Amino acid sequence: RRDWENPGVTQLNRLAAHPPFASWRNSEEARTDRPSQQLRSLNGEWRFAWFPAPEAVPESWLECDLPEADTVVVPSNWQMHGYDAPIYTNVTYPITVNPPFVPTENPTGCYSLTFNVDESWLQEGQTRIIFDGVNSAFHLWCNGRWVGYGQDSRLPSEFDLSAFLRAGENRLAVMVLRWSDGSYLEDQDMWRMSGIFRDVSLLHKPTTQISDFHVATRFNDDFSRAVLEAEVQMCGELRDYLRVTVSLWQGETQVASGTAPFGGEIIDERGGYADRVTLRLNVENPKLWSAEIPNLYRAVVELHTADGTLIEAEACDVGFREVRIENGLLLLNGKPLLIRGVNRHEHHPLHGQVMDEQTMVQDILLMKQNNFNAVRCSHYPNHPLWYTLCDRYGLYVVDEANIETEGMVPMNRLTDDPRWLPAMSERVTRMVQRDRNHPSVIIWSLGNESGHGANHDALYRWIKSVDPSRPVQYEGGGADTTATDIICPMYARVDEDQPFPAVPKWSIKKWLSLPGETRPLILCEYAHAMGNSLGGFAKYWQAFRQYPRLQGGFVWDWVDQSLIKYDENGNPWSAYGGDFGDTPNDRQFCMNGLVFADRTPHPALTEAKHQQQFFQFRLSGQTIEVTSEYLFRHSDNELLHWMVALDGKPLASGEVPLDVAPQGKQLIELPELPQPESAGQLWLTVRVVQPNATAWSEAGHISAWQQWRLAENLSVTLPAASHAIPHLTTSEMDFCIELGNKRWQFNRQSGFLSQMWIGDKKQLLTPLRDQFTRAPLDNDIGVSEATRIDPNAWVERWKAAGHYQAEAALLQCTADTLADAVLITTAHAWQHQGKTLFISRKTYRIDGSGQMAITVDVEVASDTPHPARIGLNCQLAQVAERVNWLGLGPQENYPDRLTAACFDRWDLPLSDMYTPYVFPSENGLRCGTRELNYGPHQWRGDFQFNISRYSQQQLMETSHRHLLHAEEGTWLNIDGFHMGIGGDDSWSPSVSAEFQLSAGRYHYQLVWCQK
Amino acid sequence: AALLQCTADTLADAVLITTAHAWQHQGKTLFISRKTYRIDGSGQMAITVDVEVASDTPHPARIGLNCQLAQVAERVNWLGLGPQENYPDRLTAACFDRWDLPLSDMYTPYVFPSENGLRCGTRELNYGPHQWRGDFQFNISRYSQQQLMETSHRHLLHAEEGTWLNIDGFHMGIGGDDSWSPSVSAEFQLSAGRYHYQLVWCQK
Ligand SMILES: OC[C@H]1O[C@@H](O)[C@H](O)[C@@H](O)[C@H]1O
Ligand SMILES: OC[C@H]1O[C@@H](O)[C@H](O)[C@@H](O)[C@H]1O
Ligand SMILES: [Mg+2]
Ligand SMILES: [Mg+2]
Ligand SMILES: [Mg+2]
Ligand code: NA
Ligand code: NA
Ligand code: NA
Ligand code: NA
Repeated sequence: RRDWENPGVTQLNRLAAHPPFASWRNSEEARTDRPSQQLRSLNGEWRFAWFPAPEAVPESWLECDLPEADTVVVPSNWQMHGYDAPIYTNVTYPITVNPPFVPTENPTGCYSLTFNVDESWLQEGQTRIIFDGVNSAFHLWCNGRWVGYGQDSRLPSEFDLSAFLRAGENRLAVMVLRWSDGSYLEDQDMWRMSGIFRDVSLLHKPTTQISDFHVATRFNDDFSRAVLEAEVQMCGELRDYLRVTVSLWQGETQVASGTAPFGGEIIDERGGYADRVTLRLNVENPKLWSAEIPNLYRAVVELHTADGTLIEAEACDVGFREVRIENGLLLLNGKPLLIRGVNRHEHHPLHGQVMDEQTMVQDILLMKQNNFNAVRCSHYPNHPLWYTLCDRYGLYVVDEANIETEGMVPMNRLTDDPRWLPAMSERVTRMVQRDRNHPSVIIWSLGNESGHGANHDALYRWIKSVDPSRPVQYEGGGADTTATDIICPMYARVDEDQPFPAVPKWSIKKWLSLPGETRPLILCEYAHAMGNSLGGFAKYWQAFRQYPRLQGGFVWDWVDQSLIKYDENGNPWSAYGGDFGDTPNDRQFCMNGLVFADRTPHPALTEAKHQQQFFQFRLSGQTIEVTSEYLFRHSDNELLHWMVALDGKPLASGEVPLDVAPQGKQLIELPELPQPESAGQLWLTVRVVQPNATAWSEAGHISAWQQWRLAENLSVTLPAASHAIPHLTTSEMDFCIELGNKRWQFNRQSGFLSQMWIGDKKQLLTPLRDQFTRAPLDNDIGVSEATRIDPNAWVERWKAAGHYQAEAALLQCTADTLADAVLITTAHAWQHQGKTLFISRKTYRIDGSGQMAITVDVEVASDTPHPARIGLNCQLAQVAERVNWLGLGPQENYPDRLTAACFDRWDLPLSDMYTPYVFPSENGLRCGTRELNYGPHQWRGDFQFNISRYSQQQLMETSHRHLLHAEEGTWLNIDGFHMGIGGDDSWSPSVSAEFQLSAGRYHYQLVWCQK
Repeated sequence: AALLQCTADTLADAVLITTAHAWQHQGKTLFISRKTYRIDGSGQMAITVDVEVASDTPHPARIGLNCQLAQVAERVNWLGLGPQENYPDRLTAACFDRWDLPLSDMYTPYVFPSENGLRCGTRELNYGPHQWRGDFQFNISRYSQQQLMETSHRHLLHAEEGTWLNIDGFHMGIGGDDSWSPSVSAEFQLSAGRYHYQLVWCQK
């Protein structure tokens, strides 16, 4: 009687969902949130055996352990144990789309556990087992006898084992099916795994117990008073001597407390709930909760007798906060929020989708450290501990039901079918009943990518009836449907409309003012951070700050979903789509994070931190104006740190303490700054510093910064002409310039500098040539594949145009002698099938001081896709340990993603000039560089550059960063101009026009020499 | 305009004059203009300009060259944006083509005299025996920028000897969102710091 193929059966004998319980038998333990004797963990070593289908599971297993089984750790994903491969598919379902049927060959994981139960647990009360997460459906047996069934991989399933357990040894048999009808609602773009991946527990409750409690906090207009309302429901024998006492604790203090017997108010003609009671406590001047200041209280619910005997007690942290959308704005405690959020999948590079406290806290610290204040549980309820952490550390959470069917056609084929209303209903209602008490949860989401069906509207209204305290949102069907309180598009651009039929993505600014529209707009996903991305990120924030109703969004996404594999030698490397024999697979589309699977920041994370600062600065002569973007806190743990520097050389500095009220401003008068003398550019740089360490930050943590170009002094005193003069030698094949020790050679057959010498030492391994292409970035490739080509993607437009295989034809190559320098003039014409794509005219001027002045002037056909770049490149022979440059840094920065970078003198090891993106591509570029120093070399001008041991060619031919091999020497890419990286989304041209090399005619000048 | 350098060299087929000036005011160096004139066998002068602008001096109204020509022709022919006066931030209506008009139509009789008649995106300009080629903007009339800024009414303007030529490699926008406060959009402000344009002067 196949239950995994019937959307009408989502469980069998499963107990009701509810807030986190622990059944303390001591109120003091409850208040202090200390471990509970009535809550045992069944985590550890279990017995596991894999099978090709449930029909292959031998009966013996139900009562007797299979010897063929192995001992494995639980929770875990059997794919991670190597029992079968984890699949990575984006939209296209991993199985054949034929609801509600699943493959006959359904990987079945057989988990078993022998453990014993204290005799005292069976002498009284209720003993139940709790599975926080089983992917994707499963049957449970206790001591050979069958208990129940459950579906929905992201919420806990609980069963009453009281009548199955015996004192002493007991055995659990858990048959977990990888696929099930529930899989139709679990089509998220992530690795497709299975098994018991979340904690297993054993909870003992009294017979007469607390079965549920709801905490609510309502305030007066100025939040000076608040009423805490606690609705409590019980089970078991009802008796008058029964009582419930809800007490509110602020630390060791008891702010309020109320006691009352069961018996609710009259609700209808039949009376009221005799098995419930509501307590209402008053609270004067409550400490409000926010991501800024996570002020919490402790609510302790006690079930006892009138004579004072405790029966059992439950509790939870309470955060006094009011969330409401009013007059088009999302208000948190009366103030309009600006969501600096990010989407976060529960992913571990080694543990699969199994979460642990440590990984969680880590992520949370990183997030807050990079100025994030909100997170979206994309796309399913998260592990229970997570909400607890966000509560205490301070993070606005979007709790999202486990429902995605993006693979269906049309997308709402299931969500609009009343036959599936039941399955969906439970994934929404059970989430609410579980997490509704967490203050960090400020918004409820109905799921992800599932079109817009009636079911969504029905469930939308349910939440609104059940819990008025939180707004509901859903992006399906166009982001502004009748099923959402917030216009929550995903990847809708700032100024550009994407008029798709039925579900267009309007410019977020245009969206707010559409006729009739009045809701607040917060993108549920934006700034696809896939690889070298996040370009144009600053534009979003510029807009968020200017438009009251543009209240932020959630970046996509937090961490790369890469898994660790090992080569023959036993070395670890990051793997993605297909790397497990999984097929069909979606390449590297599972890696869209701001950090690598091991939580190592990507360059882009830094840009995010900067744009999401909570302190804005403006400069007016001598005064720096600091404006606070906080809504509640005062800048009581910050001090401004300034410093003036002439092209890297510091001159003055100081530090003023910050005393800014939320929303307020503070003026800082810098002392008569040092009057520069030497030629150069003076740069004022301010940094906000947190002197004291917090719960999430180290001491001296930097929360914000900003630069300003002070005065400038154009150098007029041109160089003192040296008396030496370069000598020009002429072959029929070469032009050789010699000066003292240095030797220059221009191959008259190419028109390029083929070699240089500093003594009997060669300097180049590859001629110094022009370059107009780049190792395609993920954003340049989009969804274009080997067999399926997307002619629109930048990479394809370039390929087709012939940029990647252009033959450089020589038009001219002459040499002349001047009063004090040799002058080589070149001129090339890159073409493809006749079409002249680029023309590069240059003039090299080597003078007495031994400096080579390269002047380039390029032309680009006004009918050939704009080049990825316009510069020069060559393979240097040396391999130095450091790289020093005066320009934007220290981290990788590109035209459309360089706001965070600062202008100064930077020095780093050659390796840090290379960004280890799992999928290799153009990287490590640094813009606005006036001086570059590598080995004996020094390049001067106003260029961009990237320097590493990998050629653009290798990079574009290599698929994984671990297959990259260092090459002889160091590859230098010096660009006069570089196209933006884009990133508004990674599946369609997303580079803003102002960042496209389209000028037609470009000009840059370089000065090569020996330092 | 202080002279920093002015040298001449001989090449395999052309003379090469290199200049470099530093416009200042009370010590402060406002602009630096490096140029190289290349007159070759075909008798064409190739002027290559490379200007620098102090990143702390109000963005210049323009970046070009000018001189008072001796001739006074009846027509003006150019390949670029026209036929009417057009500026960077107000040239959408103009079309690219070959335009020919009488010298007078290259002057806009605004009652209150000011910079006028500019034409952007010009690749070829023909006046009298002259022809200028490149990718510049220009305005050509019988009134000097100086007279124009010293004169209050268009009827007090007197034609001057010859024809004044203003060839800009870059011209700041005219603005107009309102006429009582800076109204020129940032993208139209000569702020790049370093500019570069090239011209070819010759006889048609
Ligand atoms: O990067 C692709 C993304 O597309 C979004 O629409 C979806 O909600 C995400 O879960 C992910 O699939
Ligand atoms: O989620 C929105 C989009 O995400 C992309 O990754 C996918 O290739 C598209 O087909 C669409 O699903
Ligand atoms: Mg079922
Ligand atoms: Mg998806
Ligand atoms: Mg900025
Ligand atoms: Na806003
Ligand atoms: Na993705
Ligand atoms: Na402070
Ligand atoms: Na005037």
